[PDB]
Amino acid sequence: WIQRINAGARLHGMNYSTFINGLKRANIDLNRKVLADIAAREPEAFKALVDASRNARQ
Amino acid sequence: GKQPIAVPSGVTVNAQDGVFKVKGPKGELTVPYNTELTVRQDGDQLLVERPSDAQKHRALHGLTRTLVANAVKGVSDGYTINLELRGVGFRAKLTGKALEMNIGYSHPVIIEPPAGVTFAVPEPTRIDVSGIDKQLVGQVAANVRKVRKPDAYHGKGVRFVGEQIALKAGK
Amino acid sequence: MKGILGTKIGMTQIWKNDRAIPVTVVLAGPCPIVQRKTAQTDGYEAVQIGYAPKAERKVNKPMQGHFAKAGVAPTRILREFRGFAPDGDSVNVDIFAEGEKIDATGTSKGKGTQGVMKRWNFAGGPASHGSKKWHRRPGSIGQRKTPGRVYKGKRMAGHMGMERVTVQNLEVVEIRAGENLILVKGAIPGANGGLVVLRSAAKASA
Amino acid sequence: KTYIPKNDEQNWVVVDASGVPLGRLATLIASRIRGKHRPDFTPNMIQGDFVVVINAAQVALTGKKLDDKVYTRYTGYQGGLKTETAREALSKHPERVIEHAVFGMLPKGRQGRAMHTRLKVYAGETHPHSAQKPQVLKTQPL
Amino acid sequence: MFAIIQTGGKQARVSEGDVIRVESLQGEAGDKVELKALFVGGEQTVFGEDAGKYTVQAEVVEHGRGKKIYIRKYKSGVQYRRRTGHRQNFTAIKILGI
RNA sequence: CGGAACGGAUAACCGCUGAAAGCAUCUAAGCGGGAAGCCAGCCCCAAGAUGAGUUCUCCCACUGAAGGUAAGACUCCCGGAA
RNA sequence: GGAGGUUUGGCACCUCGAUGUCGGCUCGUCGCAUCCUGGGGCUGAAGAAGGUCCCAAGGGUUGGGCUGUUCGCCCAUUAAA
RNA sequence: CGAGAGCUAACUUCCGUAGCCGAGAGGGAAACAACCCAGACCAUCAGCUAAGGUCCCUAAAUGAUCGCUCAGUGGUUAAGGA
Ligand SMILES: [Mg+2]
Ligand SMILES: [Mg+2]
Ligand SMILES: [Mg+2]
Ligand SMILES: [Mg+2]
Ligand SMILES: [Mg+2]
Ligand SMILES: [Mg+2]
Ligand SMILES: [Mg+2]
Ligand SMILES: [Mg+2]
Ligand SMILES: [Mg+2]
Ligand SMILES: [Mg+2]
Ligand SMILES: [Mg+2]
Ligand SMILES: [Mg+2]
Ligand SMILES: [Mg+2]
Ligand SMILES: [Mg+2]
Ligand SMILES: [Mg+2]
Ligand SMILES: [Mg+2]
Ligand SMILES: [Mg+2]
Ligand SMILES: [Mg+2]
Ligand SMILES: [Mg+2]
Ligand SMILES: [Mg+2]
Ligand SMILES: [Mg+2]
Ligand SMILES: [Mg+2]
Ligand SMILES: [Mg+2]
Ligand SMILES: [Mg+2]
Ligand SMILES: [Mg+2]
Ligand SMILES: [Mg+2]
Ligand SMILES: [Mg+2]
Ligand SMILES: [Mg+2]
Ligand SMILES: [Mg+2]
Ligand SMILES: [Mg+2]
Ligand SMILES: [Mg+2]
Ligand SMILES: [Mg+2]
Repeated sequence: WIQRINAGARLHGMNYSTFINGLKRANIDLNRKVLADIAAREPEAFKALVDASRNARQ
Repeated sequence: GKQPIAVPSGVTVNAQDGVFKVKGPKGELTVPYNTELTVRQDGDQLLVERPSDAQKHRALHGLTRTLVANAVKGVSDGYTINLELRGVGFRAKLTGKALEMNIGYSHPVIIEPPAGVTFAVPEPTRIDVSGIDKQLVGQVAANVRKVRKPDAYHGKGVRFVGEQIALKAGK
Repeated sequence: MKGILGTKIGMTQIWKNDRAIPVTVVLAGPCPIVQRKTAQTDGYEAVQIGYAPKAERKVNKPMQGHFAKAGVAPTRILREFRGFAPDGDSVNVDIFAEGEKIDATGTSKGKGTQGVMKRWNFAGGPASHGSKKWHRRPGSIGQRKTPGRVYKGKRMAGHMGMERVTVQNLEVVEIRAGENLILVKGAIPGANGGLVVLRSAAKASA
Repeated sequence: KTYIPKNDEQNWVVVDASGVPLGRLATLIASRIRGKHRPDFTPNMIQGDFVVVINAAQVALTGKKLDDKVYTRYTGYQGGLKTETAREALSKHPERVIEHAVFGMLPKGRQGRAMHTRLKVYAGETHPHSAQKPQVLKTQPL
Repeated sequence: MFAIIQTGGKQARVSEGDVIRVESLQGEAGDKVELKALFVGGEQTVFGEDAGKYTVQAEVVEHGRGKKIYIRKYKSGVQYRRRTGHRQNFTAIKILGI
């Protein structure tokens, strides 16, 4: 799961550590990594979460 | 440290990323230099300034300055080293451009100049080397001298033209 | 570089001046120039030429066509000489002059499966002072436990024979021109009548 | 439960090597081969891109390494010892140097052998694989 | 598309008939209305405390015992072998929420 | 008949240009010289170098994975310094 | 002050439901703290023959009398034993 | 850790003491009873952490900032020298 998540993370120019820190920095994201994987199989929603996360480490 | 310079009248100095071109009476005497230093010149006179006083930084300044000094003064006036052979026999001669030593060995010992270096044998026991790249004239004179470096007892061999030498004793 | 093929015929006695010498007679018969291999069309420079004609009835069709590109009669052996670029066909006379050194390459005589005393000049072991490896046997074969190995490369009973062997600096004693014979000082390897090749010295020593 | 896909992809890329450190470039190629850049869809299958290095002979070794680095490789024979080719004279056949790096980091298993296939070193500025139409990819990572 | 996050229930944009761990509401009565943290309804993705706005109902379908498993354990040279039975209870449900 | 020569990069070593210290110093940038040793060079193996390479030539496109077949091998016979 | 583990040991760890032991013979291969050979420095090195240290493991390193011997002594040679 | 015996040797021998191993699984230390983390009731394709880690193998910052060492030191000692 983790190995698949950082792939899309870096695909957008973030990475696993920064991306889950940004999905944690917003309190409201509490989904399991497996569901982040299924999102990594649906690029549009994954990018929506990437922009959400990255708007939380600013 | 050393810095003051004297560029003459019949030469010209380019500059490019530290590595300048030079011409004059004998051109194409380019030399490498480091980018970290300031290859520069006012006009009537040159300089190499050191940007920072670091130890390894400081060494390059004096290295590069003597190098530009020799490289430009050699195209401006030239270099010429003289030597003498000493010992019984020890002939030398010029075949075309090549120098035939005939010096204390079963065979004649020849040397073919690298380009830019000119041998001359003004006297049968007097070698002379003329050129610009002082580094190459030095390696050429050394290649001749090594053929019979002086012995510790009697001083047979190649010698710089004014040279003295120590003599061990023996029987 | 330059070379030709032929067949070892036999050995003999010979007198150059008064010094008796053993020569070996190769027959280096004419060789067709079959294939002119150039690096621009083959990656490397060489020439392939033939020896000992084969009755056309015995050729495959592909080989009749191989030769048929070159206008050449089928020959049971073809070979390639690196760096060699002759013209016409390779007669032996033109390639050699009397006294010049030539390497002589032929296939060693197959002695089959040979012991170690025969193959590698092994020692043997006493033939009476106790044993029952009376001769022949290689003795020990390794250390003990440390490297449990027996070395890769180790010398052992085996096929002593049939190797290609080159023999260096043989001397052309004589050249019979219209017979396509060529004398060579001393021995060359092979059973008689095997193929062999004569070439310029691999190392032209001074 | 977890999504897996078919190996339907086959992708070609031209990594450059000129001026790059060895090793730095080598890990990038090992990552692209082993598949980490795409959602590493399985351990089980090799979904990595095909990687066509060019100008490998302009590779940089950033230390004193061009000398004094060594290349031991054992021929089974005793005295076939550390048959040390070591240096820039291994840049007599430059391409294998780079291979040896990425294969140093590609897996040692059946699959790990089999992926080395897709490594296509080319010490010159030119490569044959125009029919594959490889896609450019930059030596800087981020 | 989307799945239960096992820890109890709670999931995303599905529509199906999936098993999960037991519910302590028996029958098909539950009509469970679970909260969901993500949704792709209309291909319009929504997540976060936006997904505390939306909620999805799903009837309970059936209580059940899963496929059997043994629990076997071993340790060398100590005699000691162990063996035990196990099946995990669950409550399969079918989905039809917003 | 052979070990070898020529080549290249090298060990101890010997130097060229040369600073950091307006000297000196083979080195700190740089460069040249130097062994029976390292690489190449000699002879032999080798594309199961599954990374399976090249070249020349031949048979062609048959009938319903199979079958008669081409080019072409083999079986068997007679032998061989194999 | 270190190094190496080749000596006599210490210790008692695997092996007493078996790890054959000293010398020779036969095959070898490796280290280098280098006997010869190659390249050097210094020498109280004139030359020659040396001394001693450095780099160097490609190859090479003899045959006999005494004793089971290893070893050692001796014969007679060696580039060297 | 503290002593004796030993050579301030020993994966040596004998006591005191704490912990582990014996009787101990799981992560780390490439590998490894003893070390460092942590005591396995069962099931899960859930989450935070310990030691230990985040270039590729190999999970996770080719992280950030001031330096330090150009020795592959890192990745095997000392008296002594520079
Ligand atoms: Mg005998
Ligand atoms: Mg035995
Ligand atoms: Mg061992
Ligand atoms: Mg073994
Ligand atoms: Mg036990
Ligand atoms: Mg030579
Ligand atoms: Mg040097
Ligand atoms: Mg040289
Ligand atoms: Mg020799
Ligand atoms: Mg068929
Ligand atoms: Mg037993
Ligand atoms: Mg037994
Ligand atoms: Mg030594
Ligand atoms: Mg000597
Ligand atoms: Mg003398
Ligand atoms: Mg030896
Ligand atoms: Mg004591
Ligand atoms: Mg004990
Ligand atoms: Mg005890
Ligand atoms: Mg017990
Ligand atoms: Mg316990
Ligand atoms: Mg444990
Ligand atoms: Mg360890
Ligand atoms: Mg482990
Ligand atoms: Mg144990
Ligand atoms: Mg245990
Ligand atoms: Mg232990
Ligand atoms: Mg700890
Ligand atoms: Mg965690
Ligand atoms: Mg921590
Ligand atoms: Mg990783
Ligand atoms: Mg100290």
